[PDB]
Amino acid sequence: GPSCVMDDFRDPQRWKECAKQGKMPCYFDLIEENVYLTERKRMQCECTPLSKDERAQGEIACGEDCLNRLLMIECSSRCPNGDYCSNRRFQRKQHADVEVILTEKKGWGLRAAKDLPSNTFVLEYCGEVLDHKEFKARVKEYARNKNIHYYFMALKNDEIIDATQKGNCSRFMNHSCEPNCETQKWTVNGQLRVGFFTTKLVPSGSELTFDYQFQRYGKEAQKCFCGSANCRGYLGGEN
Ligand SMILES: Cc1ccc(F)c2cc(C(=O)N[C@@H]3CCC[C@H](N4CC[C@H](N(C)S(C)(=O)=O)C4)C3)[nH]c12
Ligand SMILES: C[S@@+](CC[C@H](N)C(=O)[O-])C[C@H]1O[C@@H](n2cnc3c(N)ncnc32)[C@H](O)[C@@H]1O
Ligand SMILES: [Zn+2]
Ligand SMILES: [Zn+2]
Ligand SMILES: [Zn+2]
Repeated sequence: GPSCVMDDFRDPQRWKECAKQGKMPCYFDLIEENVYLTERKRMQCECTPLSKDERAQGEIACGEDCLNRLLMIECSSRCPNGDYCSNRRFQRKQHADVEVILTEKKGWGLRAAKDLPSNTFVLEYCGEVLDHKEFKARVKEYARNKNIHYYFMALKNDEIIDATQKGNCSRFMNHSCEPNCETQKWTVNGQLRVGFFTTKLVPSGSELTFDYQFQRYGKEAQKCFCGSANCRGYLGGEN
């Protein structure tokens, strides 16, 4: 099919022109962090600073043993490893090399541009953060408009991320009943964010997918075309 790279979305003019020719997805507002529709001392880890030779050797500053990494909290600028800290991936946009592609029936999708090792950070899922009332309001709005794609993601109690109008290329990852990625909820400056992380080695060219768990709403449920042997048949939660 037709494909495009993440830089292609930085030009709002070349994009809208590309969209008309079915060589890029529909236009949306690109944002680099969540936008809270309604608005609702710090502790650094105890990792030992890495030596000049240790970093050169290929040692990880704030690796698997980091106090913050083990609670899925990112370190701040005030980390003892400073610049070298590998636990600031959201804040530094340390995203994987991914392309936006057209699938057969699922609309647009994400694929690995290179081989992606297991538990690699893909993309932060950014959008407008809604409460339970605002979310339910917009499902009815989107249903009335007769939208085909829905871009809701559960963040926490009374916080749902909506990437329908505003977000980034994370909003193109499709559901699979047998996924190669998962969601991980991460704390940055006392605030919870959600990103996609590989659960296995994704070969270059392979579509990136996660298991979208979300409580179903309404009578009609979207059919699943993920093509897996164990396909649940529909997107979301049991009922
Ligand atoms: C981020 C992401 C990745 C991959 C995915 F597959 C998804 C899917 C969603 C998503 O937001 N789905 C919506 C959840 C709320 C209920 C929505 N229903 C759809 C039909 C029904 N009617 C219009 S109705 C009222 O006519 O029954 C309402 C579906 N997000 C995804
Ligand atoms: C967050 S959007 C993903 C990007 C979407 N394909 C697009 O073109 O904008 C989720 C929507 O994509 C479609 N979708 C995602 N995964 C799917 C799947 N496994 N089977 C069928 N449709 C899927 C559904 O219409 C769903 O509401
Ligand atoms: Zn640390
Ligand atoms: Zn750190
Ligand atoms: Zn499926």
